Amino acid sequence: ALLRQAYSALFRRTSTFALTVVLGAVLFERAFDQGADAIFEHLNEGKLWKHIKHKYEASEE
Amino acid sequence: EEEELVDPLTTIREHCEQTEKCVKARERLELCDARVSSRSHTEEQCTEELFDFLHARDHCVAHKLFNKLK
Amino acid sequence: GELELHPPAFPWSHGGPLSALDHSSVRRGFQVYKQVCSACHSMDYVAFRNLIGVTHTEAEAKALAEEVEVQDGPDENGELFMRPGKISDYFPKPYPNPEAARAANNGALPPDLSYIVNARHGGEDYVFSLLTGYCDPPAGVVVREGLHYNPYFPGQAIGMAPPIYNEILEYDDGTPATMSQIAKDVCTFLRWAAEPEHDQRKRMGLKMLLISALLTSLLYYMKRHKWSVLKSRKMAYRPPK
Amino acid sequence: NLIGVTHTEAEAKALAEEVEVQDGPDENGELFMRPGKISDYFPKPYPN
Amino acid sequence: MAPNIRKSHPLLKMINNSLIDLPAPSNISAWWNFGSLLAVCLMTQILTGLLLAMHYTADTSLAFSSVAHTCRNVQYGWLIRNLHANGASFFFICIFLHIGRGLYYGSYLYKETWNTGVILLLTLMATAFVGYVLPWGQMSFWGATVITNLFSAIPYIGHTLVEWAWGGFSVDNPTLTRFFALHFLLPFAIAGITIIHLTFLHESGSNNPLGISSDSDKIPFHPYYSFKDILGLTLMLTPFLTLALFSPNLLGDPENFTPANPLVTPPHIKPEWYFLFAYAILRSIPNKLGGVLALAASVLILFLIPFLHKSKQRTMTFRPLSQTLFWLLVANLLILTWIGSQPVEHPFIIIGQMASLSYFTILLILFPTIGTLENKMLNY
Amino acid sequence: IHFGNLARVRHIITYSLSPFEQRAIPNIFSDALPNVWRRFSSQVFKVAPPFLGAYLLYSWGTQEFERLKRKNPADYENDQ
Amino acid sequence: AAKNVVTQFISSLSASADVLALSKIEIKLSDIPEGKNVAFKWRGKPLFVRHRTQAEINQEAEVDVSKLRDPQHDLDRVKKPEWVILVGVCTHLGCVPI
Amino acid sequence: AAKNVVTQFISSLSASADVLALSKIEIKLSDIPEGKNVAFKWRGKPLFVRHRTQAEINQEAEVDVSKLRDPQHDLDRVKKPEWVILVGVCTHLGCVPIANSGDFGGYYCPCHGSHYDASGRIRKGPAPYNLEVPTYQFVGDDLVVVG
Ligand code: HEC
Ligand code: HEM
Ligand code: HEM
Ligand SMILES: CCCCCCCCO[C@@H]1O[C@H](CO)[C@@H](O)[C@H](O)[C@H]1O
Ligand code: FES
Ligand code: FES
Repeated sequence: ALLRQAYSALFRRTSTFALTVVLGAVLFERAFDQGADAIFEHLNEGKLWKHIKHKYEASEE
Repeated sequence: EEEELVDPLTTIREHCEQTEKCVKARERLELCDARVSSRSHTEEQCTEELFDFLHARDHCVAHKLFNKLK
Repeated sequence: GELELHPPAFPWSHGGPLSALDHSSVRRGFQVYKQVCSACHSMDYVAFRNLIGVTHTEAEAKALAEEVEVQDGPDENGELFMRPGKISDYFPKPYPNPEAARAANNGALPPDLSYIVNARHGGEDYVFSLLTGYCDPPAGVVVREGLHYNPYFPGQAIGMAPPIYNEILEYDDGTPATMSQIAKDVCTFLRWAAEPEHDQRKRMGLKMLLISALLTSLLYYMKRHKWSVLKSRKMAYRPPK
Repeated sequence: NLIGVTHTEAEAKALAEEVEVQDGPDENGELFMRPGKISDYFPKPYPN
Repeated sequence: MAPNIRKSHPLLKMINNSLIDLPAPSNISAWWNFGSLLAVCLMTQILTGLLLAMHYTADTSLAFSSVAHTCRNVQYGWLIRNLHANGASFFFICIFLHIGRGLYYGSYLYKETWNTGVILLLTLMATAFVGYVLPWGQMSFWGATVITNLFSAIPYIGHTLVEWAWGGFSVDNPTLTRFFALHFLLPFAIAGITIIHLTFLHESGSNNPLGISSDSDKIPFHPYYSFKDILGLTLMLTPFLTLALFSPNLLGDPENFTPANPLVTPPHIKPEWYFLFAYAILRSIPNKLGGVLALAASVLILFLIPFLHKSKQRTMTFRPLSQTLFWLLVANLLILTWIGSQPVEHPFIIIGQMASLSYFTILLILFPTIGTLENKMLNY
Repeated sequence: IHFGNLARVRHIITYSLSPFEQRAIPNIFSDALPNVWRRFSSQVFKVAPPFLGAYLLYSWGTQEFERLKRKNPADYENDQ
Repeated sequence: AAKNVVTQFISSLSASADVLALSKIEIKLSDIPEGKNVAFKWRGKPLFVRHRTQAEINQEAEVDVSKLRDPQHDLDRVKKPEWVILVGVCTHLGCVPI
Repeated sequence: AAKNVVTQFISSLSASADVLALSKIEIKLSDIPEGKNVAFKWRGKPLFVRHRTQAEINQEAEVDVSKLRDPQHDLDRVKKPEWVILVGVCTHLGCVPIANSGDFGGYYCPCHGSHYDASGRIRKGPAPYNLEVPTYQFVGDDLVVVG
């Protein structure tokens, strides 16, 4: 039971609660950003420089 | 064709002008124009009618024009 | 008040709250401006470097700026002088001062286009309508010598002669330069010049909502959780009656 | 600044007219010369 | 000295007696969330404001572009600029609800808390007014020219007082500078006065929707309201951000993207939305002088509310008559706002005067009257 | 010191449970919503009216303004 | 002391020397011949000083005072028939006339 | 959220776009004639890029000046041969040296004397240190990017 476990190892001791919030944040950032950036780009296929860059990035003159 | 340059604009403009409200407006405009041109002392102008027309035509164009542009 | 015609709403590729600018269309637009408008229209707030990573390569940009001569100085003798542009320079002004500009356009003053789509009600939808929309005046209306009729411009008599016509230039990307294509691309470019943050701003809005929805829900539960103690609380009146 | 300190309003008006200043632009956007007013500041000897 | 430090410490004691152990009624609603928001709102303006001030230049020849250069070159300059600009509206939106709440629940009966309140409003207005001139755009300049010139109607000392304020003969550089000065200053005075506001407030404690003594049921501010307010903070903050980020200029006049130009009067010079309602009452009275006074009164009227309370009850919770009258008045303000946005022509001109009349009638005559009538219907 | 000098209260018992022995948002359909509706009903006829009565005035005033911008053919019927 | 320090500080806000210096302008009529209008810079806005001939002053008398939007005869304006001084700003929306 | 908003606001104080745009200048080595010294503007102050001919890494690199006033060892903080890049600013009272004259054929600061050799080292003069040597890079010989 995670809730039970979580409570025991993470939420019971104020010191560990804090540690969880931090490491939790660090991982949440990394994943929330990547995900949103991902969503934003798919929603805009072929419009971003990231997409058309290749045409002039070592393919002209 | 087999190769000439056409602006999708003028094409979709023609197509929209044959639409009910455009026609109805286009009509009232011709009349206005006609009676304003046939007179020599009238204050009248046909802006209003011209607009009602352009407004109706253009609203129509917008709905389609960008479909044909890159 | 007075009569005016309002432009329609074109479905710009960047109208969606979550939809960005089509940088390809913007890249074209830059050309349209560079090769047509820049002839009378100043764009004081944009610099060649601004293009880098948006529509052109650092290299293309370096080139595009060297195509222009700018005025630097003074030198050792206190004189002014010319030099080939750097990406740090801003798009060249077409006239020394407004007085000179009016002078070459029949007393009319072509406004700087840096914030035009935000300086006019309708932005692109308006600018686009205006460009393509020139036509002959209706009955009873006479446009004075020097102006051109445009029903979209207030007063309908505009000092700007239709600036774009089919094949007036050639998109080097191989795009059919029909007049409307031009107006469309350039309008798209004007949006960008007016606010480069466009895409980043919207990408942030996305993040803001997601977090917002998540954070709100959480704090609602927390708020409710604490309050529960009161919400369900029960009382009674027990006098020794 | 001289008026009421070392010279009379009149002398001052004169002392400034002895100089040509650069005003403008005009109707055509050009610069041009004109005789000084008491509102002008002592002429610079060099452009820069 | 004492057991726990939260009460003994000369400072924690303060933080405690007003944010932790402070007695709050148990039944206050969402309408009470506006105090904290106004507070947060303030701390936020000052923060974004400073950040923008560290890049601004107060000079007719550089203001407009300093602001532009900020949005264009300063990392997140564009974001800060937006947040600050839209923040001002969020501010007023909030203050208008705060006031409303006060009116509908007879909070004004706490005279001193209320009177300082009116002072906060007046101050916030001056602040937001001068703030708007700083970007030196068409509307900035022109609005400043029309609004400040209004005083010229005041007899004998009129013109003098204006040319003094302007620092010259017309809104020019000497004005832009002293306004930037004022704009930087006032916010801090707001903060100070807010302390007084809450100080008087604490003498009596909060009021509550039922309008009856809540001593029989008070609760510690924390966690109840600390939590409730943090919730109300995110609930409003969402629309604020949604706007500020998706539709940035939804509320701003496009005319302000044009550098101020003294040789081109815009077609319709009008102040920011949150002022329209009064701009409207201004044009209702044809007569430069009367209209000014009417304006002044439109806001100064708030100082009389306490003396126009005739009901034997505090809130309107149990006064249905007063309730429609209250919502009428609100609607009335909405219309006034609307009129302010339209030109000065028929049918607007007349609707204007009508709404302006109903405004003062409702606050000066109807409200206290319907109030008395309500007492008789209760057999009081 | 505000907690202790508030009121003279006698004979009122109250009962409450820890936040952990109970649900945060309980009886949403059996109690919650029914009341949301209840509250909504009790007010509509007090608020809504003047707001609707506002809208109208707005619509009229708007439409009329536009109407007065339109031309009345009865000014040019005899302009041969 | 107080009165002075306050007076001093208070006046530190009214028009500075450089501004009063542009407060009023003196134009030499000798520079303006009849039949020709001349414009000078006064308070950032164009100042019109025209030398009207005894001829235009007459076309001025044939002006129907009750057939104007702003009812005023040459009487209610100029001080010397041959001299007309106006603020080169259109009354409509801030433009400079021709 | 907090981390981001703070990061954003915090960075709103560091160098803006227009400033980073003048941060570094790129000089083309393959267009500089031998012996002749050229100056460019970098960060509002003169930047000296001289092409050493044949009697520079010799006549002013073999000089036997026992006790120096500044521990100048060309292998400490320098690099390329026929290339010397210096900040055209004297370390006395912030004046700009000259390339034409020079008691030591190097540079001469007309403010108080300060004579600098061909490698840009104080010889005869009141200036303490030697003309500063800025950060740089060579990821492309025919091109150098100072800054
Ligand atoms: C020959 C110079 C010239 C060219 C080239 C030109 N313009 Fe203009 N433009 C003007 C003039 C003149 C005005 C001012 C009209 C007025 O205010 O009466 C103007 C005004 C404008 C306005 C609208 C002004 C308003 O008040 O709404 C826009 C927008 C505009 N031009 C867009 C463009 C664009 C985009 C291009 C290139 C496709 C372009 N112009 C090319 C001269 C030019
Ligand atoms: C800088 C602006 C202001 C700030 C930050 C501020 C803040 C607060 C705060 C924190 C509260 C306590 C919580 C609440 O009931 O909302 C409060 C209460 C109150 N405020 Fe304000 N206020 C401001 C403006 C005003 C104005 C304009 C008025 C009215 C003219 C006013 C009238 C009141 C009154 C009467 C109370 C009592 C609330 C009750 O009925 O219990 N406030 N204010
Ligand atoms: C009381 C809170 C404040 C309010 C209600 C407020 C309001 C405004 C308004 C309405 C503007 C015009 C925004 C625009 O449309 O461009 C503005 C601009 C500005 N404000 Fe504030 N402001 C406040 C506080 C501050 C403070 C404390 C500072 C910093 C000391 C500040 C500095 C500025 C600056 C520098 C600008 C000019 C840049 C710009 O226009 O974006 N503001 N403010
Ligand atoms: C209610 C709290 C809302 C805060 C949401 C944080 C989102 C802001 O996050 C921003 O997203 C941009 C897009 O990739 C990045 O370029 C910025 O560096 C980042 O700070
Ligand atoms: S005619 Fe409109 S400003 Fe002169
Ligand atoms: S600054 Fe160079 S010798 Fe003094």
